[PDB]
Amino acid sequence: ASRQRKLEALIRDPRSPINVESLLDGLNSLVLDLDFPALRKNKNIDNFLNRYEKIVKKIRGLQMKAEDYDVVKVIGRGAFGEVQLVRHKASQKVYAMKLLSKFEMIKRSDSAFFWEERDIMAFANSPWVVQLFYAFQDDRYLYMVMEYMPGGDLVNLMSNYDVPEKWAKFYTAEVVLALDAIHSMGLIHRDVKPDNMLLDKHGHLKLADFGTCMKMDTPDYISPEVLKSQGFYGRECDWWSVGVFLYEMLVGDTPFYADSLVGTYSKIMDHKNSLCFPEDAEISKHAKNLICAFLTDREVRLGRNGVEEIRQHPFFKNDQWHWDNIRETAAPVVPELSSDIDSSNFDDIEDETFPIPKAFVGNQLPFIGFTYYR
Amino acid sequence: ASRQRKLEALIRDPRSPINVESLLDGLNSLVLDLDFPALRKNKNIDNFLNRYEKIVKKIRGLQMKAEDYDVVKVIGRGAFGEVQLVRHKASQKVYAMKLLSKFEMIKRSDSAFFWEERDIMAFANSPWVVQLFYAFQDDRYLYMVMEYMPGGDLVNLMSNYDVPEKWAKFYTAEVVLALDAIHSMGLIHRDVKPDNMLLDKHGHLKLADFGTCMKMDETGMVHCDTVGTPDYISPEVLKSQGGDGFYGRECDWWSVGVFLYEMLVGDTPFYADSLVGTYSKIMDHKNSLCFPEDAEISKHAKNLICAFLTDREVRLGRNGVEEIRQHPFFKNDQWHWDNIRETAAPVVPELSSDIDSSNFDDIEDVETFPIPKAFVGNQLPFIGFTYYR
Ligand SMILES: COc1cccc([C@@H](C)NC(=O)[C@H]2CC[C@H](c3ccncc3)CC2)c1
Ligand SMILES: COc1cccc([C@@H](C)NC(=O)[C@H]2CC[C@H](c3ccncc3)CC2)c1
Ligand SMILES: [Cl-]
Repeated sequence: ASRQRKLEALIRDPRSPINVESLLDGLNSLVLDLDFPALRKNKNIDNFLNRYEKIVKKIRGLQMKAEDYDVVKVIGRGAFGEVQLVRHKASQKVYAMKLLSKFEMIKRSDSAFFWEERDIMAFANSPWVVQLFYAFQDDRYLYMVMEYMPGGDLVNLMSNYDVPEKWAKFYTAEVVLALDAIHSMGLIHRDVKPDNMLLDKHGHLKLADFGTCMKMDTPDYISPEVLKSQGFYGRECDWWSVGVFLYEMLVGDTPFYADSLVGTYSKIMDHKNSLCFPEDAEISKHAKNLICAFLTDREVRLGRNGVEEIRQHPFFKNDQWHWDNIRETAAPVVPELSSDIDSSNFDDIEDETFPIPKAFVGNQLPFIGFTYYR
Repeated sequence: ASRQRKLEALIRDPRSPINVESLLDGLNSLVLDLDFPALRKNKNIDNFLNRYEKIVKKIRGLQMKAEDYDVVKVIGRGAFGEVQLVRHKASQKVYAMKLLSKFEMIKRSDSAFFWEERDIMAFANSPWVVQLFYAFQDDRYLYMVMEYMPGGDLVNLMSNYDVPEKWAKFYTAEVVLALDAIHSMGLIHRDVKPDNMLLDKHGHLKLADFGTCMKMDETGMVHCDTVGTPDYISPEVLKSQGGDGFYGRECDWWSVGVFLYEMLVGDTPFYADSLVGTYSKIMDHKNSLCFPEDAEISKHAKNLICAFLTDREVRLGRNGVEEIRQHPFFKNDQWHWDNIRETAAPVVPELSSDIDSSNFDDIEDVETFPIPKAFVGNQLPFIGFTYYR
């Protein structure tokens, strides 16, 4: 009764490794790993599969899958897959779907990063983090269905407008609160850049792409400790990147730009001397102060002693918004969109399986527990 | 919504292969089959086990297990295990626990029979079938916790009393209704005998041991398997196992013929010193069936036995149970067919405690799977066995 009530609660919990969706993943994965003619020479395997042949087919039909979605356009490419703008066929609702190749993750020794990515987007319950509605999988891919962000990213905005300081104040303030939310969850991002800052239908920021997230105990935006470490470091390394972001928005170039990557690496390490505001750049004293406060050695960097000292910096003083209502004021640039599939703010994009194994190799074991239904 | 409601129903259903207990069995079995040092040289396996190390330990603690029961006495022994009279420690309630060796089942190519046995005892919801409260498993055994029949079996009764025909009428009538219940569930028993007929606290029959149960076809027929203990097997069941013969519910009615003969006469109708002698007498039943001249038996009782102990084609119970029920032998002043189990039994057991096993005869180390070199899947056969009432 009491031991049964504890076991039933462990299964009910959406955070649990033994939720109902995880246990089904265990069954599916096992059937996929076992159902090959050479393995069925084992009586244990063949009998097991005969028993679970029909019911696993019936689950595969009932469960969510890629064929439930029409692909409209490819809106991203990454190391292990792509991002598809999709419409779910039944509901007719539009999402951004991220695909991850199982073969490549196993081939390139990188098949754990997606857990924190899934958890952040699923469970943050935060307006600064892209919401995940569904995670599911086939034999070839992991899928992550997310709220579509039709405003596009800060790279797109920056190339389309000269950003005045009133706007930069706003976007930097929204990045500060997004990072504070990530940090509050016990997480360092490690890859803060405009590419990973997206604007919703109302022109307000959310963070996406949590592939480099780690739970706490491109070279333009990397901090000098992260350069010297080559693998310890803390939340302060994200605050470096906000320093670089604000510089990029106001100046229009990266502060440690060079023709080669080695030139950039060498400038970043020499930041005390190489940080230099151009004499033609329209930038205030307070804005130079904040950038300089972020672009220092880790030991004395702004945000080391919490977010509060970032919030009371004079740069962020203004007549338009407060910190506790910023996301409910009018954004600088409302996207003008023609439809629920308008991907005009995203640039156009242009483009092997596991072998049939001789014995059990367990290629699906890494992905057991990935399925999540909101 | 609708596709989600179908998936949620499949999981809710206690009959389903993908109930919550089955899915947990899948996880446990997988961990047990994979957690060996040589297999963890695979990164997929090692990482998987690291992820599920703590939670599987926590499930093993929470789930029902053999250490939740005190073993009081061994009351049975069988091909693949034994029977323990047990007391559950927390509730203090007494059950009969049947164990089944996983090693032996795999070693001796026989690891499917327990499914129908588990299902019959769990789901029959019938006073003629022993109730199963819990099925669980460890790495070595399947366990089946059922209600304890402190009256013991009809072998025990027959050796302790000269059975008069009024008693034989009663026990045979209770067997007829038990078999009719099994047959109504789409099942042939194939091994009906006194050993498998137990008496509850009130001295009334229930069938136990469903290891030779088969599910019938849409034409009421069944495929060959298993036999041992030849005394009660029918001649079609003898002829079939040589070849690939077919047989139906009528083969259980042969066994009731043999039962009633044993109760009234006191010996088996086809007895011999060797098993081959018994087999030869059963096949020659037209000539070998002979009532001894000193046997106290009625004309009606000889009629019923003879009606059962014939060729399948003309055997009683071929055309349903009703013609068995209207046979004059079963006429009496004490019970009707619809209230038999609620009248006073011939022999109510007087028992001195909840652990009194006086109606069960006294009974007096094991080997495990080797540490495998690769994945062999020894636990895959037993996924879905766990049932909590
Ligand atoms: C590691 O293998 C990858 C495969 C594909 C993409 C990516 C990485 C670089 N890309 C991403 O994470 C996108 C995902 C879609 C997000 C989005 C949400 C809502 N609207 C528009 C975009 C924006 C980040 C990595
Ligand atoms: C095939 O591997 C076997 C392993 C152990 C036992 C058996 C066979 C011979 N034995 C059985 O089925 C028993 C089970 C307990 C029942 C019971 C119920 C309630 N009270 C007392 C006993 C009586 C039948 C077979
Ligand atoms: Cl009657």
